[PDB]
Amino acid sequence: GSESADLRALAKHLYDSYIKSFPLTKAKARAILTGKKSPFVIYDMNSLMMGEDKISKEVAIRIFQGCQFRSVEAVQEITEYAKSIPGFVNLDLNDQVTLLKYGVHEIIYTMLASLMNKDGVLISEGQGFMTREFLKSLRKPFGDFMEPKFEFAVKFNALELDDSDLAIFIAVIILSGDRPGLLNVKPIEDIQDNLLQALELQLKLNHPESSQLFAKLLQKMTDLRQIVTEHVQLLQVIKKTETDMSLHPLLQEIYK
Amino acid sequence: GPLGSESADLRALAKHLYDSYIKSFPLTKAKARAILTGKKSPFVIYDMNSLMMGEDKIKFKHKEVAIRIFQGCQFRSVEAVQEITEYAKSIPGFVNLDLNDQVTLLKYGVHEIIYTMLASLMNKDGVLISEGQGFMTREFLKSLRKPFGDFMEPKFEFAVKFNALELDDSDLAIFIAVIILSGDRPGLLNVKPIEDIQDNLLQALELQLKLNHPESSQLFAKLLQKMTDLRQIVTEHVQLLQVIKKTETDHPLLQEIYKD
Repeated sequence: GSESADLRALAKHLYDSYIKSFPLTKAKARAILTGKKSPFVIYDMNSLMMGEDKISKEVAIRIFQGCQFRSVEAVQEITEYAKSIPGFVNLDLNDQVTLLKYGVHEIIYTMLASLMNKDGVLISEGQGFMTREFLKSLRKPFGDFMEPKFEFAVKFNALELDDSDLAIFIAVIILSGDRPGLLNVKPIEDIQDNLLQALELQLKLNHPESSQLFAKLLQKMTDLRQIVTEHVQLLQVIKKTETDMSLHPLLQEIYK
Repeated sequence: GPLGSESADLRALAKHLYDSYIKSFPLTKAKARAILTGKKSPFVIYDMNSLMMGEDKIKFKHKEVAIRIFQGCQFRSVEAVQEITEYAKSIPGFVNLDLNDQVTLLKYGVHEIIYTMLASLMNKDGVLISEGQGFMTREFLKSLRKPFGDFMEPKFEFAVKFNALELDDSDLAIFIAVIILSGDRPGLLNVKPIEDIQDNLLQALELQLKLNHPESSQLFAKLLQKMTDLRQIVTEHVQLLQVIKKTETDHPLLQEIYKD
């Protein structure tokens, strides 16, 4: 459905569903970040130790393990959101699985930028703030999991998107007909075409002075694919440089 | 100011880019497509024997056959860099950038542009070579021993999907300019002027596609998305170049012309 009212209705539906699925929105994160109960700041080992008390015995490994756990909850929220995208649950079930498998990390890093500024990232449901410099200080390769993600977040956040923009952007990401192993490509591309039309209209109305925002956002798609390629590389380094690390079933499947 | 003038300047920019592209790139997509229909006729290289006969037919100006094909490809890519460099100068704003950023944009843009434009010369079954005088089959390229056999295949896979967008030379002129003006290349000194120029090229491309391909819903978005997949082609290309560098050491001035 392609008329203006249809696209506006889709935009509103997705925002509604996004607020329903994701407890910590960009609105709530930015209110936390700007101070409007201040989050506990983790900037070094001593503050990490206190933070673990105030908010796997090795440090870089412990941080990564809490990251895994949070990515599991994020995968759960994103799946609930995907089911709300019109047409998604009507697709071939194996294609639903593939779209989530290949889409969740791109969405995780998009939404992680909502929680980040140049100095650090909100953690634990907004109760903590881990500094960029602390994460930079971590031993190879763990030190390397977060830094270009901060590079990405700063430029992404300069686009000034709000939650209502992000709701549709994330849907566009999920409905990507180029995922490996998709059986029925066209039904997915049709849905994405309609989501793209809706995103275009949304940015034009919500950011009328932002020239080529639509194109600029689609370009971040590139940044996201690369980020996820880096993440997978870094998982492979971990396989080589660590001992037994338990992995959540969900993450095992997605990484396969 | 006056109504319609924004559209007019964006059309004038598109036209300027097209005429420049015509100047810089002798074998256009229109010309190559005509050749690919097969009615004059290019020499067809479909195996090792016809390759040997095609070196008699087409005199190439660049031993183990996979390595020879690879060397010819290096020669042709260097030629392509000079054509692209010349095209880049006619993109408004480009020559007024920091000289060092000009060099950076070109270093990190050319491969993306080479493989984009190579799709103009490709169908699902092979690729035009030597200024349209030869056609080498995808099957023959696929047959070359590892790692050479998989040099071209991902490029064919990309090209078939890219070609299904049915862009013409007027579209490609603007898309290539957008690629060159990428503000995210490593070591750029002044990002903002590059993005400002790319903004106006993106506006021109969007308008060009809306007018030239009205029945192609969201083609602008779909093209930007490909833009995304060229990057992967290139990264994997660069990965392969590193394999050859280290495992295919089998002279100095040559090495210097091809520093890459």
